[PDB]
Amino acid sequence: MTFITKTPPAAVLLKKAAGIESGSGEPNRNKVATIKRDKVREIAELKMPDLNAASIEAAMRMIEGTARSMGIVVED
Repeated sequence: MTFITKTPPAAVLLKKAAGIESGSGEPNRNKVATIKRDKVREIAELKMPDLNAASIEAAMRMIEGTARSMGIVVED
C-alpha cells in the first residue's frame, strides 16, 4: 500500500482508464471494457516511468494480459 508517488499498477490503472468509471466494481473473469493497443499504449506510458516494463510493446504485453485478469480486453 503506497499513496505518495509512482502511478498505479496495470490492472488498477487499467480499471480506471480502460475500466471506465466502474462498469463492474466487482468483476472476476468477465469483460466490461475493450480497447486497442492505443489505450494500453498510453496507459503503459503513464506507468512506464515507474513500471518494470521492458518497452512499449513490453509494457502493453504485461499490461494487456493484466487487464484480462480484471475486466478489460485489449486488441493488438
